[PDB]
Amino acid sequence: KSKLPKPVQDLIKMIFDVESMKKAMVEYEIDLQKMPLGKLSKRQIQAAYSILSEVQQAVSQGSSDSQILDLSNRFYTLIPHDFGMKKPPLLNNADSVQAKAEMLDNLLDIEVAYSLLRGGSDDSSKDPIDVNYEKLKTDIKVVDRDSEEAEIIRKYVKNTHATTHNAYDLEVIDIFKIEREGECQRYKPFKQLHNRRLLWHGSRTTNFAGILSQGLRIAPPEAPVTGYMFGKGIYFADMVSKSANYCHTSQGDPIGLILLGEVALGNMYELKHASHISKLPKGKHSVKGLGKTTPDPSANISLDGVDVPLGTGISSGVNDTSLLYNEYIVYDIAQVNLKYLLKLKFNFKT
Ligand SMILES: Nc1ncnc2c1ncn2[C@@H]1O[C@H](C(=O)N2CCN(CC(=O)Nc3cccc4c3CNC4=O)CC2)[C@@H](O)[C@H]1O
Repeated sequence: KSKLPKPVQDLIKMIFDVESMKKAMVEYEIDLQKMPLGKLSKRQIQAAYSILSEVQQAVSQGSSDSQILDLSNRFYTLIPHDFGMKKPPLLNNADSVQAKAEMLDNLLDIEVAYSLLRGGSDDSSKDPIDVNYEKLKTDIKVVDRDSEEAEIIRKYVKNTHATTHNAYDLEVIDIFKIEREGECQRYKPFKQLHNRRLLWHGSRTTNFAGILSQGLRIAPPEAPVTGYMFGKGIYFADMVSKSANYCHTSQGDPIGLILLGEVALGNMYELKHASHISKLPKGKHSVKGLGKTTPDPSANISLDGVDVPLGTGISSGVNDTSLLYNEYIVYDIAQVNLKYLLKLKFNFKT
């Protein structure tokens, strides 16, 4: 029987929950009778993505109604959808392409999770949970509840939970010290480069199988740039509440997963308003979206030479900005080193 601790075993159960993969698809209005979990492949999802780029150029080239109608059919043939009595929305507007590209992004993540869970060498001797743990190529360890690094993490959660995000209440169940294979050796050329910060990253439970097995990825240059507030890069926050909104949780499923990563920011490009470009000026290594509220810099500590902005939310003094809270963006995967993984309970205030 399994040699992993119960929180780690329950974590594997979350990451590889077939019902949560199915639940996510039904939300995206995919017909499960026509498109089951087993029948979806990376070949057809990547083929549906190529059709979206054909839709993109058709709009730009002002193609006929027939060309637009063909592509909509081509797409809905590869990715069947259940709208019931409702007519399928035509792929013509830039927001339609944006919506379907965001759906295909999350659906490719579900495929990677299912391909891993089903695939691999079938051995009688080893435990299923122990085999699935191996597939992630990540070292997962339970952080002691009354340790100093646990208290730093709990203070970071308590202090950086904003007042505007008064919809829920965050509670830490377990803290996991994660170590992705080769991520450290890859991070090494940035490992001493100034302004390294411990930042938050919230995502859907379904994405976590791919995040641990591949690491936070930068969007394909094929995808539309419109949806990216600060271009195609890896986004983070210094406020837990901002990142926790990306966990995609409800009263039904109040358990979510969030990350803490060592982000080598370097010389940041401070921006007040959105720029969909992913190209930085000379000497700039990251982007700092200036928010109206920042954690008190006087309370900034240094856990293992990395800045932990665990201060209470105070006014930044930034005049005329679109952002309420700061967001940090890196345009190189090698600038990230995932250090922790948190299991949070959202206590939805009603
Ligand atoms: N290797 C990977 N396998 C599976 N999913 C992966 C992955 N790398 C990233 N993802 C996940 O895909 C998604 C993604 O890239 N996206 C969608 C979101 N979009 C904007 C964005 O990052 N916004 C944004 C802004 C501020 C904070 C935070 C976020 C997201 N999380 C936060 O804490 C950027 C492109 C995202 O939800 C991420 O968690």
